[PDB]
Amino acid sequence: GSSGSSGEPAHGRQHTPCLFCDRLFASAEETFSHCKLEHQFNIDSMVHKHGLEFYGYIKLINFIRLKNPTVEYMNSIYNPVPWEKDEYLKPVLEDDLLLQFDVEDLYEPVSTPFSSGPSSG
Ligand SMILES: [Zn+2]
Repeated sequence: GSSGSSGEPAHGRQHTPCLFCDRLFASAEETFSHCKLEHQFNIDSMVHKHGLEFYGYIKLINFIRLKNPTVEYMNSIYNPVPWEKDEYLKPVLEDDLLLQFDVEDLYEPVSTPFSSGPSSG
């Protein structure tokens, strides 16, 4: 047995679990995309749908972490939302990447005339 390699070192890394499942992902983007492929669920749609504000978005995340509902439900929701609680604001998990994700980026100023003219065809 010439080959002799034994090591149990640790590398400081960050990982964020999934909302629906318990899958870890190096970064947030990874998860979101994963859900859009498997759970066929988009997080961006929510922010725009329930106009989740800076804090709102946070509640939406933790909400799934605590409640742990199903995609089907995610689509079938109404006001008051099941995440309209402060308690949710708190990070259900530790060093939650998703929570860090800049939701603002999602907000796009519809000022530029970019392809301005719906139903042009
Ligand atoms: Zn998942």
